[PDB]
Amino acid sequence: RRRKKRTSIETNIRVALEKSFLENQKPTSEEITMIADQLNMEKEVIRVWFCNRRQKEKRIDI
Repeated sequence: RRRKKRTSIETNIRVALEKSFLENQKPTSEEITMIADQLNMEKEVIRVWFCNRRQKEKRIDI
């Protein structure tokens, strides 16, 4: 019943998702789970946000 999810960009999840990459860049299926447990994130969101950060790591628009 109670999943614990969010699909809205708020400055502290955008940074905690951006700095997750700067530690390990492709940590994918296992790390998406561990990052969502730390706050209260959706996982469709982590995989999609991490796919867009993949081609613009530390470039212009993050």
